[PDB]
Amino acid sequence: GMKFSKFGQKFTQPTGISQLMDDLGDALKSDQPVNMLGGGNPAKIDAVNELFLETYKALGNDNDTGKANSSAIISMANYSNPQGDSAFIDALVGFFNRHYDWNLTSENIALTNGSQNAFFYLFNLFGGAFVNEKSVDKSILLPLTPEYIGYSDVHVEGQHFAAVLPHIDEVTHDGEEGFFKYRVDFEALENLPALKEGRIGAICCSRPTNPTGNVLTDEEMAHLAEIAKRYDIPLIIDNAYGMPFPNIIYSDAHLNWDNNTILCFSLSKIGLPGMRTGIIVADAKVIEAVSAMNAVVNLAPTRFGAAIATPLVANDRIKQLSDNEIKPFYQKQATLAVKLLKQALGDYPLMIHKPEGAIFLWLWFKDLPISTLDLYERLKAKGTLIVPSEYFFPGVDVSDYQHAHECIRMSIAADEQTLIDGIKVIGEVVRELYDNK
Amino acid sequence: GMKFSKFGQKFTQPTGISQLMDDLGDALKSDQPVNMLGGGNPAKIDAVNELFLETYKALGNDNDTGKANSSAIISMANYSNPQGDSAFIDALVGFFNRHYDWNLTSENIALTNGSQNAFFYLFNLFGGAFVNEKSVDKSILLPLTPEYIGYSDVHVEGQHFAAVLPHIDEVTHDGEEGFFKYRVDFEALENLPALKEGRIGAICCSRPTNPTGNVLTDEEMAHLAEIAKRYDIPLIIDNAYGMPFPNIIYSDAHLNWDNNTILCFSLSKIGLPGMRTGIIVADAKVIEAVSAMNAVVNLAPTRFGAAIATPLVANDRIKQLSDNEIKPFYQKQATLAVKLLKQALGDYPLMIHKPEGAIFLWLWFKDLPISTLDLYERLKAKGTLIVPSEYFFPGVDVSDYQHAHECIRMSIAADEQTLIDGIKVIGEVVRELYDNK
Ligand SMILES: Cc1ncc(COP(=O)(O)O)c(C=O)c1O
Ligand SMILES: Cc1ncc(COP(=O)(O)O)c(C=O)c1O
Repeated sequence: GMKFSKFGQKFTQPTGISQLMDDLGDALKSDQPVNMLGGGNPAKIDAVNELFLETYKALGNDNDTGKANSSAIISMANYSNPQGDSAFIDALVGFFNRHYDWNLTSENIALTNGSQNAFFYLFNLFGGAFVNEKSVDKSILLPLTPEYIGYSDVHVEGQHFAAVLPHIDEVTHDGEEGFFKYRVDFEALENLPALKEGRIGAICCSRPTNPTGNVLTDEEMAHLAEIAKRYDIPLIIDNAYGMPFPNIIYSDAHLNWDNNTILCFSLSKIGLPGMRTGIIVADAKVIEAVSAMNAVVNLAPTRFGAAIATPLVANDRIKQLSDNEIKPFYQKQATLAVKLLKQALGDYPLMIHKPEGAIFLWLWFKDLPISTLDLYERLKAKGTLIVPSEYFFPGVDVSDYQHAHECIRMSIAADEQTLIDGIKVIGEVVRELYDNK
Repeated sequence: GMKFSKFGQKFTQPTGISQLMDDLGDALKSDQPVNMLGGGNPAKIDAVNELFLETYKALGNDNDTGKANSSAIISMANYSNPQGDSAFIDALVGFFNRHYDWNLTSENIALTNGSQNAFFYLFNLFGGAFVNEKSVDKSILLPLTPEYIGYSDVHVEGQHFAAVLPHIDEVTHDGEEGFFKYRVDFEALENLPALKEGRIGAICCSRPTNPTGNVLTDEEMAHLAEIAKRYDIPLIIDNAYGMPFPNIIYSDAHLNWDNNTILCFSLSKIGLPGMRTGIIVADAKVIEAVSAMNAVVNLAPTRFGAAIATPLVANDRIKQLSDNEIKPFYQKQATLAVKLLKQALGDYPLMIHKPEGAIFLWLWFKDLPISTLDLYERLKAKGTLIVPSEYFFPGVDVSDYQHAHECIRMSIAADEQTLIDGIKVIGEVVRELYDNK
């Protein structure tokens, strides 16, 4: 009746991620109450919203006497340049140069409709079909998996990711056992054939990581920069939950840049996800590409998130908000979740990834009699929503890797009572599964 | 250095449109002042901004006592569904059903990051490579050109437009001659080999049209709807400037819809272009596609435009604003511009397209000794910026198309003094050209 192109058939195709996203969106839009521990929406932090309401009001009250011209109206009533809101870009240049001495200019920053829009651009700019120097497909290299589920399907044709599986070390957290950290396997990575065949167009990772809450160490990051410069490809770093804002990082870490680094940031995780504002810091050549892409796909990127954020970047309040209100909120939430998980399981073979950042806990059930896609169904049936591990391994076949079927992602951004009720159910279901064969 | 994919090379490649867009972006950002008649930004209408400012304040002042839980905060602090802001869609459902009785449900409406985002989806959804019935390219049929410059480059691979040239009839405007109206050449369109052979994926047009100000007639639209139904392809209609908002239409027309129609609206031309809100009314099948694409490309679309517009849709003030303030503002500006053009030229071979809508005047210099691309360069060097006609014929080889080198687009959204100064220079330069061989 209505014929779509090959392009349309790819976005119309059912997938494991597409079915899962339908289920998350169905509960959010439904009457049946649920224990929502499966989304990525930030927490409702009161001190944060009080600052945003003040900034909002101020933008509508700075007009000249008896005249329409408030900042709120100017931002609404006009298209930004395709590269993004000029004032916000200038504010960002000043901010980054004050705090890190990178010597940026406005040519080094672009805005997109959320970081997701930035990955849609960046992964189709450095992956997919390249001219053979007669056509050669190159991949985005994820040096460590599990990694962000949202990367998976952004390519315009086929799928173009290469991943290296991680080394697992059992570690300690707050004086107790039953924790672990994923580490980059440089033996596997440095010897990766795709890299020597010239089939890798970029390296990319999130810091801290969705879904694990893992923070790749400064030594791991410096090593990745060497590999990136060696193979003459950019190192893309997704700071959605990281420095300098919202700075939801609990372990020692430093933010760096050079002309070979592409740094992505967002306003979603400081509490402005409805605004859809991503920020890219890169070499002039990358910013030009993104700006041209915005011109064609979007005309101009959105600017209301840039309007609220601008004065908060100018006076460093965006940093104070992050360090004083956002970071502590999520740490107390993660500590409470760990406490409750250890009360439910703890005698059982549950491992919790060292919570070093972001808004999630990553739970690993060693030798569980069912897969975590199965646990996901059983928990959804009882009103508790979590995300199963098998969709966080883009670029690697996990049908033959059992660790990929033994974990779940749980949001610690949910309110206290949701965490209490959700973890109670997770405990009952899982204990009952371990107690029988 | 940095090496890009083929997809990327399409956006690095300087086209005629990217070089024109750079000159228009440079003129704005420059210290040198200019008579800016080349943009597409809507006018600053005081009555519109007063209503917007009131709405903005109201959304931030409906919090419960001593709390920051206002509508503005809720809208900022949460991702919408990938299909778009639920409340805004429900308001739109009610609104269209009140005014047109199309029996829509929420399944028929999706939101995008401006209508440009809608065209990037729709033209790639129904154009480019299709599975053959080993594969076959299909095009988006533009039943009459000139058409919107922004459609040109949205295809992911190559360019897939089949454009039909117009018939021209001399018409009158306000008791005066020196006007014309483009009309659909149904002989040429209905016999196009691509159409007969099944190589056209959809039909598309703007109503009113950028850059001409032309409104395709009710009879012309009915015919296109039959042709579309016959060939199992949808009719996409861009109402950026049309009914019911901003309703910048000065001639008799009807807004119609059915399941084979894809109606695109926008909040940009009512005065909120900075917010980036596109609206699509279509069959469920098309909306699901858009939703799935938003999920991958954007996570969710922007919502602050939705937040402002929701109450103005609920109480029909969006319609009253359009009819009482926006529509009359532009008619008086177009009238003023025509007056001024007839004082400058008028004795000369200037034809003006009958201004039936949108925010531009389309000027045709019969037998101009230079090309309008050349006129553009001369005016640019004397501080006045307009847009040359050769970029408004997507998919047409304009290298030996006389008519495509004889017109200019002029914005009548500019303030009065810009129109007086600009037209004065346009008059001097053009008269001087006609006066010598
Ligand atoms: C690691 C990570 N990066 C990027 C994003 C996308 O964020 P946005 O497009 O809202 O900026 C998400 C959000 O879920 C995420 O978890
Ligand atoms: C006819 C037409 N359609 C659509 C658009 C795009 O509007 P939006 O701001 O909604 O992306 C424009 C240009 O701004 C236009 O002139």
